[PDB]
Formats: sequence, C-alpha cells, structure tokens
Amino acid sequence: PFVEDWDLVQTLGEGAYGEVQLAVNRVTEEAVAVKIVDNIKKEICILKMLNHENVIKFYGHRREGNIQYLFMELASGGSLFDRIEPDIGMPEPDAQRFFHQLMAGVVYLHGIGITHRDIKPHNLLLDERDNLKIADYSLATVFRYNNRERLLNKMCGTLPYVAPELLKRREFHAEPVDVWSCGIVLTAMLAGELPWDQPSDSCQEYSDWKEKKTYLNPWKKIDSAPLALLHKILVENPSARITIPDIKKDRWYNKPLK
Ligand SMILES: CC(C)n1cc(-c2cc(-c3ccc(CN4CCOCC4)cc3)cnc2N)nn1
Repeated sequence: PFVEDWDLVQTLGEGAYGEVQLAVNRVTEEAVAVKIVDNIKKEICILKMLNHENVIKFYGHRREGNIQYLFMELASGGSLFDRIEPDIGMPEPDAQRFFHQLMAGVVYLHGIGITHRDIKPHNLLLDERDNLKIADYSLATVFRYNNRERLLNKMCGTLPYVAPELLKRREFHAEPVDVWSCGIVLTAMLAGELPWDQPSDSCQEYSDWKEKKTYLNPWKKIDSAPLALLHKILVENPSARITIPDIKKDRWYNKPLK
C-alpha cells in the first residue's frame, strides 16, 4: 500500500474507474487523493490542462507496471451526492451557492474547449470549506480546438442526467449537453429526487414535464423562482436552451439568499 513517498491509507471511491485512495505522504503528512487504474493517455492530457478553483487539481502521475496512479487534489468534504437528503434536497441557499460554483467550473472548462460529459452529484466534490470541485475526467473530451467547434457523436454520461438530443441526434453540440445536466443537478439539490429515468418521449415523467405538469413531483417541491430557471434549462431543443451567459442573468441566480 505505498507508491514512492506515499502511503495508500484508505478507500474513498471504488470500481467506477479503478479506485480512489487517500494518499498521505509519511514524510510531509500532506494528504492527497489517488486514482488507481489497472484513453488514460487522453484523460491525463486533459487533466494537465485544468487550473481553476472549481475543478479538481491534477498533481501528476506514476505508472508502475500495469497500474496507473493519478494524483489529485483531495476533497475531504466528499461528494455533493452525500449532501442531498433523499426526497428533501438541501436548503435553497446552499443549493444556490453550489450552483454558482458549478457554473464557474463549467464556464472554465468550456472556455478551454473541454466538455465534461458526466456532470452529476457523484462527480461534484466538496473541499473542507464546502467549495465545489468538478471531478472525474474519464469521459471528458475536446470540443473546441484552434477556435473551431467540433460536434460530438459518442453517447455517454448517465441516463437521468443526459440531454434529450444525445438520445435523438447523430451529432450534437457539447455545451448545451453539460448545461442540461447542471439543471438536473439543480433539481436534485432542490428536491432530493431525479425527475425522470431518461429524457425520451417514451418516458412518462419527461412527457409530463414537457406538458408543464408542475403540480407533480419533483417540481411542486421547488419554489417558483428556481423553477423558472429550470424551465429555461430543461428545454428540449438545444438551440432554444438557455446558455450560461444567460443563466447568469436569471432572477433566481442573482437572488440574495440566507
Ligand atoms: C469521481 C471519483 C469518484 N473521484 C473521487 C475523488 C475524490 C474523492 C474524495 C472523497 C470521497 C469520499 C469521501 C467520504 N466517503 C468515504 C467513502 O464513502 C462515501 C463517503 C471523502 C472524500 C476526495 N477527493 C477526491 N479527489 N476523485 N475522483
């Protein structure tokens, strides 16, 4: 349980992509996280680009035979997932703060031409001051390079978080897909429940939303101001969907909260 100066003291995450260990340096006592895996070339390359307070820092990597070691910022708060009370959510002001921090993260990624592709509470970690960090770049990819956008075609992510275009279109724009998933995260924070299994015309809950039946759950647990924002985010047509610059002008986004 040791790689060079570091001891691998306990497990933080398991199986998802290899496993995540708490790494404590026996000399310096500094603690980091280490992702251990038995594609990784791409992930490492994207990881080396990331420099922002709401993105997980990459420290470096060591290959030791079969096993790759990715040293990363430790987020000792654990995940957003664990702060969401099932069926309840969390207090609206804590949700708003996390949403602000999530948008700052996403703007940053998009600005360097990176799309995360699997935004959800498991991948949103918290430092010891409750600062949000976007983690896990194993599905991340370049969508803008030398100022030219490339459309995506791989279907990936997590179904309850994916945008509907990803199930219907041969190719689609990256940015509105990440925006959509941020809106399902906002729903989850505010209601402690996901609104649908997947955003397909065969999913009854998704049909209900498109028919504006917001007297059903989870929408009826959400105040009208954040709900008005969720109406602009979870819009089926990605070219009509709100963009982040416009999210930042929204009334609830700018509402002062406890
Ligand atoms: C997304 C993937 C899962 N991952 C996780 C991490 C990561 C995870 C943690 C972390 C994970 C869990 C806890 C607390 N637990 C113990 C395991 O029972 C769930 C709660 C605390 C920190 C800290 N720092 C990271 N950098 N980095 N990448």
